[PDB]
Amino acid sequence: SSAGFDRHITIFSPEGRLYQVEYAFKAINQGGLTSVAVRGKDCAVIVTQKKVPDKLLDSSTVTHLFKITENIGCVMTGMTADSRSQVQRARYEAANWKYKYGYEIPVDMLCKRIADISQVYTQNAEMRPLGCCMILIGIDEEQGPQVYKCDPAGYYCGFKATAAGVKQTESTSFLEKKVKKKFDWTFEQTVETAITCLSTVLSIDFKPSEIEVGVVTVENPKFRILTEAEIDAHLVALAE
Amino acid sequence: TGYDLSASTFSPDGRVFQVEYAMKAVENSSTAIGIRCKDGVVFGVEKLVLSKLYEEGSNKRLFNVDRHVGMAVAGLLADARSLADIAREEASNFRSNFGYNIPLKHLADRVAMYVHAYTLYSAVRPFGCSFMLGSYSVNDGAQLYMIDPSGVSYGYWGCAIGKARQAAKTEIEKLQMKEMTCRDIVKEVAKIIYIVHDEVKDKAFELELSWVGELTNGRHEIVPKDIREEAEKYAKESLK
Amino acid sequence: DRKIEFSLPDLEGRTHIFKIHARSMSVERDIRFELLARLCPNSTGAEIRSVCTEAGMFAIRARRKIATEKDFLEAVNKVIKSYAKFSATPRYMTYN
Amino acid sequence: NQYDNDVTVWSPQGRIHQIEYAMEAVKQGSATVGLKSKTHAVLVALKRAQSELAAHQKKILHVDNHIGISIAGLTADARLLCNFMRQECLDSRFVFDRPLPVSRLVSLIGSKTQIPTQRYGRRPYGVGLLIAGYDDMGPHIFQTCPSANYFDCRAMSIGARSQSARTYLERHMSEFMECNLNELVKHGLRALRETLPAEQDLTTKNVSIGIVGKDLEFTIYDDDDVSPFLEGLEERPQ
Amino acid sequence: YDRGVNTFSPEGRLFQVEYAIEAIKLGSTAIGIQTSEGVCLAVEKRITSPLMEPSSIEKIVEIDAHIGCAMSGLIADAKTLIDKARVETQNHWFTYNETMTVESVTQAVSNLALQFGEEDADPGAMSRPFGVALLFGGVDEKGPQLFHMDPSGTFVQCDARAIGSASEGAQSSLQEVYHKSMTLKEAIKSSLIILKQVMEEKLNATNIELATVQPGQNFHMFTKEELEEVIKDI
Amino acid sequence: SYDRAITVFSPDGHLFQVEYAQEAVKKGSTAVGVRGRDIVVLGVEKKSVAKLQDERTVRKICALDDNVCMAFAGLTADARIVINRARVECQSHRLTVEDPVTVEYITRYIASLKQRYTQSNGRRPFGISALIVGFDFDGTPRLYQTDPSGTYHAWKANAIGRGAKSVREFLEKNYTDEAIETDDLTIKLVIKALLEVVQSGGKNIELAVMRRDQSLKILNPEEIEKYVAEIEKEKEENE
Amino acid sequence: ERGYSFSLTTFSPSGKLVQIEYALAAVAGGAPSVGIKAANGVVLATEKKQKSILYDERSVHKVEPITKHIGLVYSGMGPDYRVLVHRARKLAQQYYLVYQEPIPTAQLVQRVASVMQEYTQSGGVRPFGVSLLICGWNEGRPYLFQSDPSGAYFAWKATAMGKNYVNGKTFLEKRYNEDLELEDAIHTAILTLKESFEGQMTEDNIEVGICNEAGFRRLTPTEVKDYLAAIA
Amino acid sequence: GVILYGPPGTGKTLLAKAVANQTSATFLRVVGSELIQKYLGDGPKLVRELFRVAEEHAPSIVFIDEIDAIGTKRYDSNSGGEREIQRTMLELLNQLDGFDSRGDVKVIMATNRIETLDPALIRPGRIDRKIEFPLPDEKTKKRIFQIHTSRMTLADDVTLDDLIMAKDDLSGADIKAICTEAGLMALRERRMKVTNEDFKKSKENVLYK
Amino acid sequence: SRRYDSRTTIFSPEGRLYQVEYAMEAIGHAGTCLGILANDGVLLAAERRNIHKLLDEVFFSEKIYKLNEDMACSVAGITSDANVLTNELRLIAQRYLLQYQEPIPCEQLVTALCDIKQAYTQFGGKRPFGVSLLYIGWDKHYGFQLYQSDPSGNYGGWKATCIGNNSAAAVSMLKQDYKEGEMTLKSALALAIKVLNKTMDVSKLSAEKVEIATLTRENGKTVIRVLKQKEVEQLIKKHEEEEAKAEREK
Ligand SMILES: Nc1ncnc2c1ncn2[C@@H]1O[C@H](COP(=O)(O)OP(=O)(O)OP(=O)(O)O)[C@@H](O)[C@H]1O
Ligand SMILES: [Mg+2]
Repeated sequence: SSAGFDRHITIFSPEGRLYQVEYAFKAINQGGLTSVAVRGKDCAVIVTQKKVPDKLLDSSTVTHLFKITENIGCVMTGMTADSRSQVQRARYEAANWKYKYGYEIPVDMLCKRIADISQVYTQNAEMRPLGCCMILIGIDEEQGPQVYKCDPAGYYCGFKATAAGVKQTESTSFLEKKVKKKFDWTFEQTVETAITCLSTVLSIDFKPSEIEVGVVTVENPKFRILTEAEIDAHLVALAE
Repeated sequence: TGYDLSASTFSPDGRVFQVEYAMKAVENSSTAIGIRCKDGVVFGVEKLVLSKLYEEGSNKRLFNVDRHVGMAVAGLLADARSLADIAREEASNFRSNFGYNIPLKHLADRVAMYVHAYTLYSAVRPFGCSFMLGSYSVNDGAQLYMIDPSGVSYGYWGCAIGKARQAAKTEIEKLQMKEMTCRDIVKEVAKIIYIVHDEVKDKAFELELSWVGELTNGRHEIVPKDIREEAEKYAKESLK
Repeated sequence: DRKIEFSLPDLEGRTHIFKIHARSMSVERDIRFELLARLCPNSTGAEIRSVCTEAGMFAIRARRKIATEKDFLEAVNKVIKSYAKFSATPRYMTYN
Repeated sequence: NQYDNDVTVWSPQGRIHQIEYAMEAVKQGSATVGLKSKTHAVLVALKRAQSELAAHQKKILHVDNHIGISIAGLTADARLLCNFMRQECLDSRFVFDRPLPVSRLVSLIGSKTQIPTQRYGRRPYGVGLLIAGYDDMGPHIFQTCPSANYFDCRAMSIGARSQSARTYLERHMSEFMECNLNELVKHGLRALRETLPAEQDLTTKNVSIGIVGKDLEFTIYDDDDVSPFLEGLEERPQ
Repeated sequence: YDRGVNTFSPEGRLFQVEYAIEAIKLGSTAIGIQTSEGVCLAVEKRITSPLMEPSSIEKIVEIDAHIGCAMSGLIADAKTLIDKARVETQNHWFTYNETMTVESVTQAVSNLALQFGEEDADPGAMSRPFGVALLFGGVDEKGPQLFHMDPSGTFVQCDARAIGSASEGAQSSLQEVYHKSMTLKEAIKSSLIILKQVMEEKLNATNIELATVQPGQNFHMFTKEELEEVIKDI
Repeated sequence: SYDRAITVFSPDGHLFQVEYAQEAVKKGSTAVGVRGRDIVVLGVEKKSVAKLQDERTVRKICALDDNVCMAFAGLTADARIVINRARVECQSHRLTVEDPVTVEYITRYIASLKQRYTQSNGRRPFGISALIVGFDFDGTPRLYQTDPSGTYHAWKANAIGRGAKSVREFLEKNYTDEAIETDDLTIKLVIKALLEVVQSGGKNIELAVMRRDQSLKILNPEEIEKYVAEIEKEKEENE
Repeated sequence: ERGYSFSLTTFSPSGKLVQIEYALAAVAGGAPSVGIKAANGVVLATEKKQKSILYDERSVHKVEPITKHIGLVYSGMGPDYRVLVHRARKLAQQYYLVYQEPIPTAQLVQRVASVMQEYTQSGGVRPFGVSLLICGWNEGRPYLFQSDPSGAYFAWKATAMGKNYVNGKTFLEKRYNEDLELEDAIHTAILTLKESFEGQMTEDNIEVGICNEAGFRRLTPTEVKDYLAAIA
Repeated sequence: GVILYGPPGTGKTLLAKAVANQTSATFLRVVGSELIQKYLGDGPKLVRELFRVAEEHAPSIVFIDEIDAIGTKRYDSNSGGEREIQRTMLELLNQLDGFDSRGDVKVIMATNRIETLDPALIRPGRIDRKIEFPLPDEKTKKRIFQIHTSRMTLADDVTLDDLIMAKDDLSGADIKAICTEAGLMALRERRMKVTNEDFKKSKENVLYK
Repeated sequence: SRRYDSRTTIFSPEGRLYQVEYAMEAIGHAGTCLGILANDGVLLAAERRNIHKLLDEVFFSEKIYKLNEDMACSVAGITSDANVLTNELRLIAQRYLLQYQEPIPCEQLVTALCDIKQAYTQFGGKRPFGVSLLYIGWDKHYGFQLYQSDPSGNYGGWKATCIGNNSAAAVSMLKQDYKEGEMTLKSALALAIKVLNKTMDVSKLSAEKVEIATLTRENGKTVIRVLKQKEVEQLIKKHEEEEAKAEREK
């Protein structure tokens, strides 16, 4: 199935495939964490888990959520250093767009620019294609909430319910089963579904100190991170 | 085989092998610990004497990055000195550009990005030094950060690097460092380094201690000689 | 326990091998082998044995019963410098 | 063994091999010794020649009136580094108008030699510099290596068969703290004579000497004026 | 099975340089002797066919009015070194207005021997070190001086040198016929005797060439008129 | 900006790229050349006419300048660039020192270029061997031969290409003073040497002669027939 | 930094370029597509399929307008398509700046093919993995063209690409002619796309583009549903 | 030892046949394509048995043809991979120059791709003579045409000179092919003589496909 | 980095260099082209390959390209490199005209293109051009001319030549039947028709499967014509009837 240096760099194998890129997809799973994103009628929610195995480590600096812009938020999975570098590039690109065009940048253009930047690594034979994923949420005028996803191969898309990480398949299956019912979506319902998805996929029944939640809505488009108290409030309201 | 010769080849299971080899190069360094107090941090390094010819004070492993920032290194000395130089130049550049002393959350990030830039391409090799940055400011308290050669930096309440890192952190966790001022911490640091590295492994060694915090009004410097004398005099009592 | 190494003969080895391999033939009384040793810098004992046999064959070729120095010169100029596209020593001195 | 053909490749044990081979290369040169007293720094070198009809190779180089060096390895890289040292010291003398302290110079050499050990298709420098100097803090002895890792020492000896000299220097360390040049040089020569077979020792044609002091400029002695120093040595015990 | 141009050996050696060192055992032999009277240089030619023009090939070529050079090994690439030495001596004369010493020329030309490289440079010299061995003779302020250079870049002063394919035998014979109170005539006679003893073809007045330099006159090259006089009385 | 070593030293001390180039030369067409007191004659063989060629576009003898000519053996792709560079350099020498270029100067220039071209980065060595003939100023006819490693020489009579050893063996036993007494006798000597080589039956020879007076004089396939006939008749009469 | 500066595409002992063949093999596994022209305009039809209901089918598009009267569709790799689209847009812009006229179709095809060819000879790179279809309407006569990873191009009356392209070409052989209208062309395009389509064809799994002498545009899902009905 | 190399179809096996006819010793022939077996360790066994048979008879001649066929083509029927080829090679090298007393056996080898086989197999002391067979020259072309139509009832109209340069670089086998094909074509029409047009069509039939 | 290199410039032990050889083996397949001249006018004949039932047939030319007012050229091999080379020599001709204000002679243009083509076989480390092509033209220096190129770099003048897959048979038949200085632009067409009939396996010579281009001279025009499909058919049938008559004679 292989002949020559197709296993070591990015050139076509005889069947028409290339493996140096689909190796990154399984390099994603090295972190062992999962994140979920849900879009509602007028809001968008990002939820993830966090694990602190030792008491000596300072728990205030292990967040995977990042504020790309006052209106656009993101979550990362995979190797940490690559995710940090991609965050840096995204910040610079958004600021440059604001400088050049005089108005705020749409989320889809930002995702496209990032994917186009990432596509070069799988074209030349001297670089390594950065095994880290990408999820962005934002609010757009005349469109409402928007949730987009980007991958190391350069394939970006726009979803309604997404999961990234170890448990991607069954979480997507559960989300599909829930969304086929076609019920009305409000803020509390979206947050409850997002939390219960992870809760039933992992079967933990966790505490208000082991997850992180970010939310955006059309009342204050600023990206905000929920404080532990109100997270506990949703958690207890979920359990009747 | 051959998947572990370049730094641009993912192995079939999806991970990079050269960086792991750099890690294994680090694990043979001696030891270095650092813990933060109520109003500062304290570093501690045990330095082995290879032969009697060398002079005291040779090849210090406790570097002074900036006027209020200190560094402790472990690994290969040459790469450590290069990293110290690049961090020093970066800090001076920041002070010239903006106009005040750089915070840790920015300097540590910049050095981490520069280190991570050397793990993608096949024309350069990954670094081989793991190091710690410490500081104290009146408006921000005490700050401690640790950076590894793979390009990852975290914040800690107390950390150890070298051969017996886990053995040291075992007695590190027993301490209630959250409360006391770091005037009595020197004695316990001396005690915790004299309880490792059995005399069977090596004959003699020496202690190097740093100091920064509000006690010094922001300056970073070596401890006075008499204080270290008293500290080691106290630490010798573990023979009981 | 021991790792004896066999390397290509330097200069005395070449003259000594010539003397051993040519001491049982009908040759002229005043030939000097040191020059022949100087003419083949890096070579093995096998090529020297081949040199001797080929010089003898050149003498037999025409009619004579005793070889001369010209025969040895032609043998060296044919088995060392013309059969050089077919040697193993350039790639086995790196042991590959 | 494919982990042996470049300076970029990391071994499974985390040991690059090209640096180790350069450290192997530096051991092929002739032995040399260096040491310091309270107010002087003295280094001694043993020369070598191929045939009896050829002059002995020169080992001690003059860097500046307060800095001298001794080499071991291959001569081309040694000359390149010596030229760089000359240039840096002259530039410092020109700008700030003051001698360059030894420590800063050694740090500059260390930062310079580290660069080739990281790029692609670049080799390290094979040299064994021993640096002797005098400064505001007094005498100074330094040793470098091809791995861009300098050491600060009070007495050292490197080259081929340097171990016995190191043993002698180590067991006679304290006596260096009080004596003056007259017997300090004799101690250095006694150490150097230890690394030779039992046939030939010192005949004034194979030994060079270099001194720097508080009020004495860097001075080199070779083959004619060494006789005053060489006389007064007891015979090698049998 | 491929290694870079600069690569160290398990024992401390460089690969390209060792090969170049052993590749000069294919060239002609050449002998140089130094005496307080002057410096003598002699070399063979190794004519292959009767249709040669023996005057076309030459080994001894003068660098300046008082410095001569003899080359052995390959000959194609020694021209660059010779031209560099010429230009450098002329530049020193132009700037300082004097004649530069032999040792300075040798150490100035030896700096260029080991600059071959494959990465991070302009074309320069791609790989091969030079593959020539050079003998320098001259008369400077401290008398007559002879120097010998090596493809590794190491130069050293000698008193009697022989380089080429017949190096070791000529050196062994030369060690026992030399003293420090020679004259030029006996030096020339000894060099001729050695060359006759080791050379393959019969010696005559067209197979060899010789040069001598003295403090009095400048670099002088013998011709086919006075060359047979020193031969007939051998 | 392709920079990588092509020519390197073999462990026993040889540069295999240069030897491969020489062996590539050793399978070209044969070329021969001799000089007299006033006429210098050089010829080529193995024309192998396919009665469909335009002979003016395949000539292997080119005129560098008024008093110099050159014939090459090897692969023809690399010849014309060396031709062009030599023409430009020899014309450039005219704007400086006013005297015309001697044959020695241009031969040294070509040899130096060839040698330098085996030292740079990412360049394979040239693959041709050349004979340069000329009657320089003051009337001293001479010829030189250049090699792919960059070593030129001065000879009296040369043969390069396929089957050169036999031609050289024939020439070194036949080149005599009286054999060069007459112009037609020298041309007959060249024709005899070529005919004693690869078959080349009278219709596969192209010769050119300089008389140290004017430009090249390429001779049509008519005088060649007369010379061949006279040589054959003399050979028959001798037998 | 620096690249490699040596070609990764070389000649085999049998006189063939291997990498181009492997790129064509990768192209053959893409989504199917069809293209027809009949005397009045051109029709481009392509099939799209989201993996699950979670994907938003109105977020991205397959058919993309280079300018007011040029259309382009692809078959093969996904990410490589956008680079070519962007380059084509740039090239049209320089042409219009210089000549102050809309670019003719043939010139654009030639320039794009030149770029794609140049991308297989330079150093340290690998060729693109897509096959393109380009359509336009200039000076009355409609034009249709097809590119190739090797850089060559052809002019066609009817073309099928992607999976089972041989069956599509044979089917078009027995159906197409030289005198129809855009509506019948649409009908036969949907008919031939139904050969390898899914079980049920909805108004959102298919993208259709039409060019006439009024300009290029992409059909909205409503009329696509109208065309899907009353047929098959 | 003696080895013969050159381009294909130039007369190596023919010289071997002539030696076999003239000689008086027992003659053993084996092709290289059958030195590779389908199990493990069978190849060395076969080599050992071959030289044992050649040794135990008498003064003899061993002829091995197309050796390079073991290094060029690979077969899936081989149980091992490429290493058992190496084991067979090591066995052959031992048999040529082992430390046992060889006796009285002569070895002749022949191939047309000599730039691939192992240089340790051809060193002096194992193979001492190397003979190159070049392409035929036009004098030899005329001589070959004279040989191969010696007993053919050839008509007077034909001329060999025209056929000599029919192809620029034709080898020895093309001559025999052309002659035999012309003979067959004349045989079809129940004739005895051979005309020009027969040769003219025969060359097109044999050369231009 | 030196592990992944292919070394597309070095020599070989046997003297030759492989890449140009492999390119020449590649030019063996894929097409057939030939050229002939003996008097006023020179003709090129090409075998069309793309003969599928669905081709729009635009651009008025398949393989014949115009390079100047009086220069035309065919091509065989990979078509993309053909586009590159044709575009490359077009501006060479134009820049010569710009500098000298005189139509460029054919020989100089061919030599310039061959120099560019040879540049890739000595340094750079890139894959060579796998294209060989013909040239036909007229100039005041030597009247009418035909030339042939080569991926190796060399060239040469000719009187009648073929390049395609069956070039051997075409060359043999050409050298068997030709006359020097008599063939007008009436017999050359018949000769080319017969040669193509022999080389291609398909009989009856479908008129859509061949392409003919002729160059003739006028007072000041030097007209290049691509004769249409309305004149090939009677030429073919005339060849057929005369061949049948000649065979019936025997
Ligand atoms: N020099 C020659 N003299 C006579 N006949 C010859 C000669 N060369 C070739 N032939 C003819 O060609 C035939 C081919 O011979 P043979 O197969 O032995 O050649 P080969 O070159 O050794 O073959 P291979 O390389 O394919 O093993 C011979 O049988 C003979 O008919
Ligand atoms: Mg055979």
